[PDB]
Amino acid sequence: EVQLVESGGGLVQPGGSLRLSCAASEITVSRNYMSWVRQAPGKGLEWVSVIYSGGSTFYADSVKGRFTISRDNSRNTLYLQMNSLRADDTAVYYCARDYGDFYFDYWGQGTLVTVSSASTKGPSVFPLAPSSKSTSGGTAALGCLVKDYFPEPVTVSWNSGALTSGVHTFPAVLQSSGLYSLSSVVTVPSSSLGTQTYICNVNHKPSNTKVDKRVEPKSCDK
Amino acid sequence: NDLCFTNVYADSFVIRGDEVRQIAPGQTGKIADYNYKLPDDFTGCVIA
Amino acid sequence: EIVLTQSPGTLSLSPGERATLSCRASQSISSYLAWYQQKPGQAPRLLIYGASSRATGIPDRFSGSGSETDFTLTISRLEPEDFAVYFCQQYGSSPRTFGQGTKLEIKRTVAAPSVFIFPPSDEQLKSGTASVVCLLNNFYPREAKVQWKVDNALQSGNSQESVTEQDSKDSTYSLSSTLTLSKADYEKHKVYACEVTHQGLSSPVTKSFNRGEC
Repeated sequence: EVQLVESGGGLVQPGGSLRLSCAASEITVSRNYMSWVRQAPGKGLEWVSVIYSGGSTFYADSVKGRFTISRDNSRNTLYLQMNSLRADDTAVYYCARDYGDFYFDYWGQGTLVTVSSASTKGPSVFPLAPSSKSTSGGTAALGCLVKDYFPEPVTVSWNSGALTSGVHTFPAVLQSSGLYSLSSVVTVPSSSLGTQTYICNVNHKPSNTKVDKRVEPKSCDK
Repeated sequence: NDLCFTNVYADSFVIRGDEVRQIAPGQTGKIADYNYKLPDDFTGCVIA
Repeated sequence: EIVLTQSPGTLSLSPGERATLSCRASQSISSYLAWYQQKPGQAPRLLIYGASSRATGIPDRFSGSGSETDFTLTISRLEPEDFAVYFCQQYGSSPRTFGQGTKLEIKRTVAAPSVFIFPPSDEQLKSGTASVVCLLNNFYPREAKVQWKVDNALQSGNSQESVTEQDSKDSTYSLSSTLTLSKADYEKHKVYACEVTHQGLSSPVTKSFNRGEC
């Protein structure tokens, strides 16, 4: 039915500028209250601003004269520009509609926004050779390491998402080194360990770097 | 007590105290932007 | 600016029972709060109109309760689809604010971790930095405690850890931890071990390996 589709966001060094946009599937935008909010991890949501049906606007105190909002009634699309992006504002931002006094009813898919002086760095992959204990049973648990990348997130896949089963990928972590890391594990039968060909795909969007590493039984006595 | 005016219009309505601040020239808000609008050079008094 | 407090810190309960989510604000209002749901990594969804009006797309199991300053959320007959975090926002005036969130967990039964430790790869050792990886799988409680031991000396403070959300299919969790040191420091000691303490085990289980084992 009614859907909001956004885009944009991303990482720019402190002092930069960034414009965002979002389009609506069925709600015209023109005759509706539209708002922007952002979510920082471990800190929660936060109000940013909103537009009234009369075309008027208002914003939070902390961003007055800094954060801008606009619309294009012709295309049922919402436009937001941000300038003077500062520290700790890196987050995911959302577009939202109300009825009554700001009841955010329908929501988009959310857009990440990132700010840091650091630049983009692709990930590094280190496979883990399975142990004899790990293969004890019908199936075995095999995995690999991903680290020294920035900025998050990174996509890990097999056959471009065909399997979707037996895969455990762990949440990302930010290092004191200023880079990110994560880990993933896949489960396969202990018999196919020697025959089926294992390939892991690592995808890091802001570096546009796609990494492929094999996963082979190898050995510990070597 | 010492002025003459052509006409005086007395408007009344029932709002909440939060929106009382919206009754002022050049302000914006739900009451301001959908219910009651004031001129930029408004001359008069506001009582609530 | 009016600040909210969601309570309790976390919610851990089995399905089919009743849920109770309490919230408090700095300054007293009258029916000017609401609820927002979010399954992790998704779009937050609007729950409850005002204190007790329910949206049309939301089944009857939910119920909200409000007061001047105390406000509580109630859901009955908990189901797997309900595992998520829960948020409070003010539809009053300030201008508007929000709350700190609370997570709901669906409980079935206790399961001990699957623990396997993996040595550093050749590329890591070539780069001058060595790390040790311990993996815990398919466990409940989430409150699984993991510690590192080197030459039987505790070194649990050289790690950064993250744990996945609830597994919908197995009602369990998996953890990722890494113990990393310089190559010279990694060569200083001889045996590396990791200690795991969990409720499903009669005692903590420890796995270990020697550096000379490659």
